[PDB]
Amino acid sequence: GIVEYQL
Amino acid sequence: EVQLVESGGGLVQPGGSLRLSCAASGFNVSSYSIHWVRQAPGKGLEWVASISSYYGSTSYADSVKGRFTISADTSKNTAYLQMNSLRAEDTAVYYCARDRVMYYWSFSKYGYPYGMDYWGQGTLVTVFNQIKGPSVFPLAPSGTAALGCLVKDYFEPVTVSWNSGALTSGVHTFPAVLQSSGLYSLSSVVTVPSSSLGTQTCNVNHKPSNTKVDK
Amino acid sequence: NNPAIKRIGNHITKSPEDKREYRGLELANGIKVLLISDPTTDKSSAALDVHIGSLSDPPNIAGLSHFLQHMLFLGTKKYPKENEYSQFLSEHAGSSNAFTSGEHTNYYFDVSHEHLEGALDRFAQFFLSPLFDESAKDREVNAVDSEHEKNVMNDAWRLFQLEKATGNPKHPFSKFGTGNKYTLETRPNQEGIDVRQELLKFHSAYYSSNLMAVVVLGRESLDDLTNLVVKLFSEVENKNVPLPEFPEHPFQEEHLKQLYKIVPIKDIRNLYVTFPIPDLQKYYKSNPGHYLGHLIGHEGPGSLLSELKSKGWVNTLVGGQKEGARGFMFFIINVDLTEEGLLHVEDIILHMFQYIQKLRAEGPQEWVFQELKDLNAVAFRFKDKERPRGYTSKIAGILHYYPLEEVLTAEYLLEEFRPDLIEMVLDKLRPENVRVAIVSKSFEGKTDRTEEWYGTQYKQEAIPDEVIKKWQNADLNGKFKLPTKNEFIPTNFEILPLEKEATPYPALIKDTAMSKLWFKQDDKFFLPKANLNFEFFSPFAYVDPLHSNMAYLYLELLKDSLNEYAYAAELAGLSYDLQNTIYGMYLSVKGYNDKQPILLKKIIEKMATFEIDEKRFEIIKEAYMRSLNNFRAEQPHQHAMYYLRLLMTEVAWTKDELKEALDDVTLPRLKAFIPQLLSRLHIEALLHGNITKQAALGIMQMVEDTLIEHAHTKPLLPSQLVRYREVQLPDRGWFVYQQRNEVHNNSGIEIYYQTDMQSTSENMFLELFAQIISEPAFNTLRTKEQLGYIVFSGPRRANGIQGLRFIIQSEKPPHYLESRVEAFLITMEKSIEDMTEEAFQKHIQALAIRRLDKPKKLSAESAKYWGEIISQQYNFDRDNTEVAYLKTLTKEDIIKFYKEMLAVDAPRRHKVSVHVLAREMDSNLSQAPALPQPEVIQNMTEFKRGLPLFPLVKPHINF
Amino acid sequence: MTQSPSSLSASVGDRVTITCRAVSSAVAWYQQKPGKAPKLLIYSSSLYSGVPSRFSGSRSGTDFTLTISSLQPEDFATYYCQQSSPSFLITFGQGTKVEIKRTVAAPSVFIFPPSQLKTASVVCLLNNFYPREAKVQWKLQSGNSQESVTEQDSKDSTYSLSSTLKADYEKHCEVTHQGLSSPVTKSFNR
Ligand SMILES: [Zn+2]
Repeated sequence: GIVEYQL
Repeated sequence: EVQLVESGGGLVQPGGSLRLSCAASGFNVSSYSIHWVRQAPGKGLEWVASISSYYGSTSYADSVKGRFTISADTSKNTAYLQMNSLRAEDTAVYYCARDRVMYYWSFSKYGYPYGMDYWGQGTLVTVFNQIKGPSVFPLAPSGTAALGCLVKDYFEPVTVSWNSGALTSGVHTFPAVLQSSGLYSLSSVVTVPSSSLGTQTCNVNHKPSNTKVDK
Repeated sequence: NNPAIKRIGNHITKSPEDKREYRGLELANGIKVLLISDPTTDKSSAALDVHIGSLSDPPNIAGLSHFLQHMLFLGTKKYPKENEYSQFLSEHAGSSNAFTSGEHTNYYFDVSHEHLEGALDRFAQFFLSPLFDESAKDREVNAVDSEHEKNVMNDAWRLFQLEKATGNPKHPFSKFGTGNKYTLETRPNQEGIDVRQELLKFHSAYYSSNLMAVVVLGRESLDDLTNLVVKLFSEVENKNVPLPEFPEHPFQEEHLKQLYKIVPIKDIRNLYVTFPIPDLQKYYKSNPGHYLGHLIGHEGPGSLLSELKSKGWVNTLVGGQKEGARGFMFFIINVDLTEEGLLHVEDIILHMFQYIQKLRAEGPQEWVFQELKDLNAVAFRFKDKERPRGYTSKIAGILHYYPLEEVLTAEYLLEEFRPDLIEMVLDKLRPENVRVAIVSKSFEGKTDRTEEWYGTQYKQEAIPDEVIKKWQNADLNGKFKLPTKNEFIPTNFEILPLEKEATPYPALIKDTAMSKLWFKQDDKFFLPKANLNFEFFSPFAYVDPLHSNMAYLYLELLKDSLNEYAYAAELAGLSYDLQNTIYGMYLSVKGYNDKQPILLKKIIEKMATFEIDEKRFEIIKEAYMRSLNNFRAEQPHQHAMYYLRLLMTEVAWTKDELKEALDDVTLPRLKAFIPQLLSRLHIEALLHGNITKQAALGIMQMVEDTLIEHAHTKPLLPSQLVRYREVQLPDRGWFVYQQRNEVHNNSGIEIYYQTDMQSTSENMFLELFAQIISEPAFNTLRTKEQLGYIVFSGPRRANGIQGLRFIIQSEKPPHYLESRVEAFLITMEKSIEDMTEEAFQKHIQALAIRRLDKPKKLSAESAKYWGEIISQQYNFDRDNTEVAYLKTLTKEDIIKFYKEMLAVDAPRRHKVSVHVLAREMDSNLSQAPALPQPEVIQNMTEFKRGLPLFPLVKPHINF
Repeated sequence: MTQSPSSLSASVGDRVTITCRAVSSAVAWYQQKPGKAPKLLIYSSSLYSGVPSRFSGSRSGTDFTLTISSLQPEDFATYYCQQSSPSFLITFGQGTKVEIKRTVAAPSVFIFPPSQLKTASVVCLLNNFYPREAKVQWKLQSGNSQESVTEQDSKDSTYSLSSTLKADYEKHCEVTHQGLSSPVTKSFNR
């Protein structure tokens, strides 16, 4: 396949 | 809206230099590639130069490599065409055009003919050895009779009308043909009837030598 | 017209199925705004995104932007009370959340549609004038410290920060984004930095209206939303701050062709290949990065993975572009490593470059781009209705990168095929730019370096330019071929007319000894999609730890084989997930209803006829071995939730018992298990969406005839359909199970206050009480006392029984966390007796609004029905019945419930606690009550034997 | 590179097909009216915006074809094919001029004698005829003279020819055209 409180 | 304006078109001669400028309006030269396409008198299209201001690579045609130089000024939105050593072949109409798409990768191994959606109206360059005034000899008519003028030996577009342009029926002003004398020569005939031998009363015009002949 | 409005964009392009209305505009102070009007929405929502991230932190105060995010919530000068914002939303069925990336700081919230303005007003003050109170500063700094603390042993964060650390140290990309107690408090106290004015200065310097984007979604009309935004946001000052761009790449020449070997926390094996590429953001419409990724990261026949996996070096692969920031991006190819794969790393990378050259030899393909463009068009056209809260946040972030008229369509549709740009990106994917990173615990004791922030063990080498040109001279592999045409691409988007005898809730259309088919034709969304849910029941799935392991491996091996085939289907908007439960197997198929019967059969008859590749079998098993072992490195608060579920369930096998019996799992024993499992089954299904009644009956009857043929499946006895019960705790009792997380330096605790069996009376008793203590729990335990970043409160439901649970991750011992919760519970009861009847009623309506909120997506509605099916209560009209009962409750109904069920000296208090100790642990406030002496659970098996087992909840419908 | 035919003549409403020939595997098409800048028609099969749907972009093997389904009076111009290649290069074709087809007409032929010169110049006029092809020889020798032809008249869509022409003069014009019965001649010699 391909790529996809704080981050 | 998008528009391209050429400038710097004038009369010049081998050994001399000339620089055409392409004012870009409605977009940035920074993104699109700018092209220079010239058209010789009477003949088809010849691609001369092309510059990609983004990827910074230029491309010239084999017909002219050492004599022309392309350049792009980013913030003033202008592409130039430096022409410093000119032949007689260079006498043509020079258009500037852009890519329809943005950031065309110049180093492409394949060729992708995206169109050139916007062209300028082009500036005319003319390369000359002499500017002479047209010698004008007449012609004699013997139901309709063909009268006219002969514009021999002028040098490049000559303007011919008939009676202040009040006569516009039959005014077949022929295209100029370069004689092997290095000179241009055309003839402008117009058909009238064989009942106008009365008569109701040709004006040659060539401003490069201030010539306004009425024979 | 309006001086406060700079411009108003034209028609915002939307899907023809989208019945919401959109208006885009730009304010005088430069704020880009999108207004969404949806008259059906129960929960109005809004969001603001600032184009400033952690890349703009001061070089000394790392993660100042992150810290500022936390601080904006804790008060503004117009609304000075510290928890005014959080309290208001909680009292009006709303929530709130935020995050801080490298370039963005995104704030968002939802709320009852009637109170959109009241919340938006308080939300708008975040940018006008924040208090930045110091007492709040010195408290919330521990929340940031605790938030970073739970990530120190996370293998993801350790690698994420390591990549940043192995670049140019002065490039902003190498900064520490999160921040901790050291960077925020300790150091600024040493060097003497007034952290508060450093906050105030950052707000006025970067939080300018220039770099802001607002999205507001409400029931109000487009014109009224316009007035509301220009009233609260047109005042936001404009500093005209230039958008921070970072043109020069963090990975320049000296960072290229470098090899990294890293020691992880878990027993994992990964290979991380990376390439530096320019910011491909402006080419988003041809999207060359997504194109090259789609082919590289492909999983179909002839793909890079299909070869790298079929020789046992890797099981999963991820390719494509990685966003860095404005000015630079990455192109990555990450893979899972096997035991054999770790030894042949450089040959893996070779096959990668062999595939890259294959794309170079054949060049760009328009047919590939076209079907991508086509599928995206269909995907966008029939896009599921997004939940208001998440919708406004997503858009507000991309409201910067795109024109107003494109924001909805910008990242879906593709217009002009640009192969020339595809060449450029592919040109950058060459061996002289590669950055390799190997993650394995076979590197422990073989490292020099240590990443400062996480303590990551690694070392930097130089890839022998020996090895570099072998990659440069990659011969074209014959097994690598471009994808064939996608046959799973849907063509029939026809919406079948609503049947005459259709039903509002699922109906039992088939009831045999083997099947129990629930069916409901879709009446609310009308998209060409269907939700197929199957549960296969068999007592031989979980009768012992051995059969449990084999059921897992069986389904894991089945999914592994179907992967190549089912990949083209997933791209075509048709996916499936198959996993084992404690009662058997669970099969779910979702997506376009066109070619669902095609995929469903290729699942079932492949399932009934499995032919195990033993090469794969011992790879999957070996992965399962490390999977069970890697639970030791999970979060302490997760270990707490894991143990409680083990305690209160009649039958449940532990991780240790499983991996103990895993060595007893051989291939012949496994293939003697599959027909044994499929020999006798019970299938209960829910088919929901664009299908008729006979369509659903045909789907089910087709599934049986396949199992009956290839597995000779016969029906189970009704006697054998038993489900596990929950351990019944004794009155006035307290049990404590204690363990220790060996990896994380934080503690964890869960406190289960078991109340009673699930019923309309008891549920709304619990749900209302949890609703009232909902905000104060977070405010008292985290905002004020700062026990930990993770503080959770709410109902627990398992095996038909319920109760109130608290979950806290901290660095304090769990026994202190115990006292502070009990001290908080006395604080709550006193807050109930003293709150007004209108305050109490304000809470009732909130809970009612939260539970009457209609599903937006098809699968969202299917989830609730399936939730009533697997729980076997079948209360399809549950929400209406219990909300109606909820509004009849009064203060003393709740008080009496507390004194009986939850009070520290309640007659029917049933309490059980899980204490997960930190890696290194032994053994102003309200005053905690004296607690009874806790019975310590030493053995779980003997624990369960001593207590009764609860009844099973009676089904709402008699069969 | 090489583009055929060089010139084409059909009435309005007809179906015109112009073929370009080939390395890259695509081509563009431009329309240019006499004197003014070239307009883009087709790039890549797909046509440019504003360009009528009567224009078609086709490709059969190594040859690309521009096709006007129903020819219009405003479509009478010269069409160039343009190929973009490697090394950032651009090549055009010599072009194909599409002219108006009409009934064959006979040329009104006159002749004129050489104030005067002072260098011999005599003119042979061929006025208002169709088609353009004609043959003019003099009372004759090799490459003594250039011959000039006009473009189609704006009213009757006809042409006009003037075959130009002091060592033999003062010492002493048959036109073989299709539209005439047999080679006619206006003859005056002194
Ligand atoms: Zn945070």
